[PDB]
Amino acid sequence: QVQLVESGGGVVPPGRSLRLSCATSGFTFSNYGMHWVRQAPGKGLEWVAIIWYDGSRNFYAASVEGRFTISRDNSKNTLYLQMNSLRVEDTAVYYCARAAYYDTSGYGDYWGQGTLVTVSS
Amino acid sequence: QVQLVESGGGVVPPGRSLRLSCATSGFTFSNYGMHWVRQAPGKGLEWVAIIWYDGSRNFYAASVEGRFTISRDNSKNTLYLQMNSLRVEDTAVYYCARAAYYDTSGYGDYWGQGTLVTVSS
Amino acid sequence: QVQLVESGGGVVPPGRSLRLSCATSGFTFSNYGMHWVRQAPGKGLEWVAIIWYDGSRNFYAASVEGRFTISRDNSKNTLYLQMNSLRVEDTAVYYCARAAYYDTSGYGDYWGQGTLVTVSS
Amino acid sequence: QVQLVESGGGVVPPGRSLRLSCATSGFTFSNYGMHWVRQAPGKGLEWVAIIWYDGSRNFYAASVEGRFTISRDNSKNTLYLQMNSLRVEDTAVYYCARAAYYDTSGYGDYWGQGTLVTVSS
Amino acid sequence: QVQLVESGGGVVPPGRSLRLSCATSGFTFSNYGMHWVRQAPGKGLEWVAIIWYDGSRNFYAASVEGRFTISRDNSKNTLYLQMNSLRVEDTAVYYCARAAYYDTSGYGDYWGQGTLVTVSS
Amino acid sequence: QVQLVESGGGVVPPGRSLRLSCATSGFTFSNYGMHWVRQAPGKGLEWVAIIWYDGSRNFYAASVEGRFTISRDNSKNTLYLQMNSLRVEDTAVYYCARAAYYDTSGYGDYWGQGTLVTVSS
Amino acid sequence: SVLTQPPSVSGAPGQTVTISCTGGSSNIGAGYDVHWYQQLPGTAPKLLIYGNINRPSGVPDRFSGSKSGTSASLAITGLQAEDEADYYCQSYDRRLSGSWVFGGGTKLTVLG
Amino acid sequence: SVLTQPPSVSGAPGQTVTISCTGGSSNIGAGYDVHWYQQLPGTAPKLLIYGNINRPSGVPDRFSGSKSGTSASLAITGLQAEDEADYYCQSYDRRLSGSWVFGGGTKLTVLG
Amino acid sequence: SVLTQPPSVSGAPGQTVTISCTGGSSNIGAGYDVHWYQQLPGTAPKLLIYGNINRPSGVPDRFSGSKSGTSASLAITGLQAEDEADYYCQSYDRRLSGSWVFGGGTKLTVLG
Amino acid sequence: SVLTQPPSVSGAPGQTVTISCTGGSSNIGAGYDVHWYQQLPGTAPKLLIYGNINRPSGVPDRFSGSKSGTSASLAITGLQAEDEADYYCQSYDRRLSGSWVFGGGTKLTVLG
Amino acid sequence: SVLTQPPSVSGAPGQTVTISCTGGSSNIGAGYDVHWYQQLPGTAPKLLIYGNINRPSGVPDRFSGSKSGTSASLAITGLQAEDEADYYCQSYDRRLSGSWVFGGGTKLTVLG
Amino acid sequence: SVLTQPPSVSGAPGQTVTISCTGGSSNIGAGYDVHWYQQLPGTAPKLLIYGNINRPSGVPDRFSGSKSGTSASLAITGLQAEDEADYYCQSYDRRLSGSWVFGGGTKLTVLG
Amino acid sequence: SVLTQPPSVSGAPGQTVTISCTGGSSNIGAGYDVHWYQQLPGTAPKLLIYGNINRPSGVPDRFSGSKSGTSASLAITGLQAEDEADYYCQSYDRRLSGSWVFGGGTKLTVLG
Amino acid sequence: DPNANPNVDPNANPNVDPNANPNVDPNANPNANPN
Repeated sequence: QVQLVESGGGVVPPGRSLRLSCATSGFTFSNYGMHWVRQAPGKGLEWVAIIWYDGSRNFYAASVEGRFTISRDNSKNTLYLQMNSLRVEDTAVYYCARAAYYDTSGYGDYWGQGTLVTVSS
Repeated sequence: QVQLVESGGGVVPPGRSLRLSCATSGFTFSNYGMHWVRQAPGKGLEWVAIIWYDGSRNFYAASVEGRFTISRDNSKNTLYLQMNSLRVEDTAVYYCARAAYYDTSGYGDYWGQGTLVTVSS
Repeated sequence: QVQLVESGGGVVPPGRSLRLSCATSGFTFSNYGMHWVRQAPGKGLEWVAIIWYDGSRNFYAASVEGRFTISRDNSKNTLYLQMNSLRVEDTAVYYCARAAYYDTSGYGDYWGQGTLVTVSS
Repeated sequence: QVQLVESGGGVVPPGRSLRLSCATSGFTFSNYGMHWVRQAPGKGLEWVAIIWYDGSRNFYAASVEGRFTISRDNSKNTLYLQMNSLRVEDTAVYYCARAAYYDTSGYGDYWGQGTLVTVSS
Repeated sequence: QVQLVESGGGVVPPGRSLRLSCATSGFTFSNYGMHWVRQAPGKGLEWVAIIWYDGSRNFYAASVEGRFTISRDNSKNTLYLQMNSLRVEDTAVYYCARAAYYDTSGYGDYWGQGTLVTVSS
Repeated sequence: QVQLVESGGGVVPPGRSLRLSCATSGFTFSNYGMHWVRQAPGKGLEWVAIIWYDGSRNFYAASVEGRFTISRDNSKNTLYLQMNSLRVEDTAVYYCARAAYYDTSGYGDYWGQGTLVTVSS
Repeated sequence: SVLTQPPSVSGAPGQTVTISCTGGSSNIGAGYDVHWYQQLPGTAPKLLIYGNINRPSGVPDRFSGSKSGTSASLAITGLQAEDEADYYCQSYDRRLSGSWVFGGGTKLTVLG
Repeated sequence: SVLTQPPSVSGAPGQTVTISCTGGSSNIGAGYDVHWYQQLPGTAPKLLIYGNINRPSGVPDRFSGSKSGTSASLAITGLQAEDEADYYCQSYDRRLSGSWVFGGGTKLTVLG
Repeated sequence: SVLTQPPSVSGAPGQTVTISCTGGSSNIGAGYDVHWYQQLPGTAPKLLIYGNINRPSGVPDRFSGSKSGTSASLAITGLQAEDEADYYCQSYDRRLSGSWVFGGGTKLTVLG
Repeated sequence: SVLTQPPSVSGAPGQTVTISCTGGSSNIGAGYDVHWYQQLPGTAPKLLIYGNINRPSGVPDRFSGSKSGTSASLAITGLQAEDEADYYCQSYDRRLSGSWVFGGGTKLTVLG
Repeated sequence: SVLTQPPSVSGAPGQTVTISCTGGSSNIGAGYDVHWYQQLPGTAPKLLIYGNINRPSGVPDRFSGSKSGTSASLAITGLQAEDEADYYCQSYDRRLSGSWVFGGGTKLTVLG
Repeated sequence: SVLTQPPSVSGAPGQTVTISCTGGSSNIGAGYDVHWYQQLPGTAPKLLIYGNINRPSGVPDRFSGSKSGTSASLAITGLQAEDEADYYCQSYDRRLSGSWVFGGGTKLTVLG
Repeated sequence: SVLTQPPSVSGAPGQTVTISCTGGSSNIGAGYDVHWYQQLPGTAPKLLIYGNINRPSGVPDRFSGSKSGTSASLAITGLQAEDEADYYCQSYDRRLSGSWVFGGGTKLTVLG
Repeated sequence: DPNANPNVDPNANPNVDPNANPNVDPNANPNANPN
């Protein structure tokens, strides 16, 4: 059974860093790419970042590029997201999802539980 | 934030070479193509060259083809322009721009500060 | 400056093969398609063959189809014309030209120097 | 010289399938569409099918549509005609012809030798 | 042989939508346009809509324009009809027909089995 | 139902430009041509312009030719009327109408709400 | 205004009145059709008659019209309270470069 | 139903009957083609005559058709028991926005 | 939110409702697939439909979807009380630098 | 055989002969091109004339063709003993869904 | 400069001015997008409008753009003292081997 | 040589001569471009005019070109001694499978 | 089973039979190879055809295969008594995460 | 002509045209695409 468990949330003052992680079990971690998706309270879903199966390629949304950093460690089956210079607009619930590709577009085929990151002063 | 800083200008006699550079920060350099654009004093803008994100394809303007060379170093986030056999009409301010593509044509969302190249005797 | 220089001409008895080449400099060879044009002595011009910039498409004249072969090698900036089973009517001066396209018809902006191939016994 | 050689004929009982082929040489196969034309013994010529150069468009006669299928493989210069549910009036000699177009109508410039397909019990 | 099979009928209360499909077999679907023709019980025939072979062009009757939608899927050989905001006057038997054109007017060479749509309260 | 809504009017000083629009819904916009008409306060109607469905043919009244420009965008179902160098005589309520042709002359089956344009100083 | 119409017509409720439309040899008498529009005081014109005899679904059976020679007319029977409006006759003039030409417009008055 | 047909015609077996389809100057009087469809009581319509004279393979030689001026006619000779069906004449009308227009429809009853 | 959705859709139990997701010529009109997700009130999103017609093992036969032109639709037939959730459409937009683009999200309320 | 040809013609050596190919207003009368083929008794057809006047390299000057109205004709001068063959005319018919339509074929015999 | 722009446009603060960028059948009339740039007297160009209608985050609502046929226009409503700059239009020309083609450039002077 | 040119033309220095290149409805009458070339007696051909009106950098103002219908013309004003050369026109023919088709070639002789 | 095979195919000894394998645009229509296996009732599968045309050493010349478009076929000529076996077609599906995808399996029975 | 029918015209052949050129176009741009 595919299990994605997240951690590393909490309350952070604006302007400093926070690191999230998504521990994985139930599948071959090194064969799949991963996504990060966030949802602001009361809003819809927003795509954040993707990383390739070998970590060779990274893509980011226009609103977080240069501040966020996605990385993986295939020897520990863990996915990371380093968030620097956090702003109030970044307060949301972050989900790690497992990448899948069908014909001409990709989807998320198993999702994690989600973690809440709060930025306030 | 996207930051493009250029250097390598100066004064050079006609007939010999010069090399420019455009150091980048705040975005994934290996994901984007880049442009060079120049502006003669008191004149309009003129497109010069483009390079693909992987460096496979290069395109040059008709007036600079065979003399100018564009290249990039993805491990240093630097864009180069090797200018050979310089002439008097090559006196202009050179900019590096980040490539973007909308529907059927391209544009440049982020520009550099510009560096002045003067060819004189 | 654009320079097209050919070679490989000479005198050949009818019924056998001969190879031509057109070495290039002063422009990006892999961004352009190339033509071959010949001129029988004291006569007009005649279109022979064309090759795409990547070499995917080749078109030949009716009189030379099935016998001539056009190919390019993007690593040495050279263009080839393999002539097989030459006839007496194949004696002419062969030019290599660079392809250009304006609105609905193409033309050749830069021509070579010309090489002479004589078929006689 | 254009060579069109057909093969795959013989005698077959009605109600079952047979596959014809037309091997080509002497011209660039992938630049031309092809035709199939059949002639019943003692009768006139009848058009059967045409396939585009890339295989994107296929057209069949009303008397054979749904039963015949034309196909090509550009990597071996071979043209195929898969005949299914063969009937008695399908007995004829089949030719493969090279497509041509003049102003507003098409013709065939080069033809094959032809093979006999006999359907009887 | 040409077979047109229809499915998706039933009883539906007025004010809402129902979808119809006409699966095709025995010919090249992408080569022909199609029609929809309906017949209310005890009445004559009424033309509903036409769709081009590539789907670029769509037409509807005055009494159904703005409520019905015609579409096709060339990779599954199936024709669709999306009827929104069904009324009592829409109760009829719906036919899918293959388009044909003779000189100046069109006709339908082959017709489907038909399906019954009942709209009542 | 045919829904034609207009906007973009107001009060404008003479000698400059103003732009109007007519949004459409409830019918296929690309299959029909459209009209612009204007009615001065206390006067009758006066035809202004007609545009073909594909936009190839544009016709204007003699009093507005050279100053009025009509355009449509079939991907947005919106019709445009560009008015330049407006005069005091151009103050009228502008309507958009859908073109229809019966035998030898045209008429408008459905009309828009209309908007008022004021040109005064 | 190549098409000429009376400036104002009136009649008692329930009677029959006619709105004429006079043209020339280039617009009505040249073989072209005549269409009629009814404009309420507070809305855009609404189609009344097309093809010189045909009416849409919305138009009631009371309205009718006909054409002959260079003259066309609209006939109204059984005048009602809501029939008060401006009626325009439309055709195409051969001598201009416009698809439509409109008349002066006739105001119908119901003496209720 | 811009194309006018008689609602019902009949005849004895083996005799000759004619079916008329009257149109207007915009559909049949404009030179557009006329086609005929046959609908058995329990099945979908089938093509009978296209191009005003031409018949498909399955159609026997009993049926024939022709047109002249504004009217088109379908001729049946040698009436049989199985000819009982509904016959529709189909054309195109210039004045509408429809690819096809159908007639009212005629029912053939054989007095057997 | 390049893909726009109705903000809310409601229906009575046992009937059929439709959720639409219409885009432009760069995401859905360009030939890219549309996928659907379901988010129950207190948990993470779950995949509902992928490839515009396919559903995972856990998703019942009640849900179905299809796309045509520049619009994609999700059809839910026979509502239950446990169908109250937010539904999001996901595709790829050619004009951005992201792998996924989501819709606004439609909340379905079943009128129990 | 939508194109009509006489079944057989004959002529003495050294004389000129004419082979006709009559079509209709849909294939030849519509302005489409006419091409001619020659088939010797034991071989495949060979192109004789294309574009209604043009001939390939191998074809001698004796063969010539033209067209006018709905008819196209092939003229042979200096008839020889090697001209015994079947001659087919080919065009395109607007009313069908095929690229080529052929004639019936004319057998030419030279009276040796 | 395959695209033509007026050399200068001026206006007092508070009203609207238009900068035109006419093209041809190869760049703007061929369906390629038109983008706009602004260059303050002592700085590098800054993107103003892309996709002929869209603007980035930093650009206010005063600037808007549109194109029709082979021409494009830039509308600046409510002139301020800070709008004095050069405005360039950019497209792609099919007849050249360059990614971008720029216009002549229009200098905007605010009549303070 | 599909395109027809006069084999030779002549003129005295200082005056104007014209070189015509007559084509057909498939090459020049089909709307394809006409390009001109110059070949000095001992060198390779050099591009002179492209796009029927445009000239490269090295070509002086004396050479100009135009086209109309199925014909094209090369006008040389102010004859000089160095104009002794062959002039070829080039276009595309729809009926062939070649990228370019050339004209016969005209020898321009100055009467020094 | 993303590849569709007929559940059973039969034929008399000495005749020719064909087993088909129809896929989609992701497995066979995408350009991937199709291989065939033969399983006797009591033994493990044996490779029959690989590369769509090639066969191992032990396989006789009777078996042959080909592919075109979205479908592939296995042709057996000269049926014998021992050819009663299950035949499977294998390819690669782009839409899954597996090396191989198999067909349903066709059981061949010769009428002995 | 101001009085032509300003609408798309039905009653036109909705099927593919088989009378088209089935060969490749040699009059196409042979150079790399910078756009």
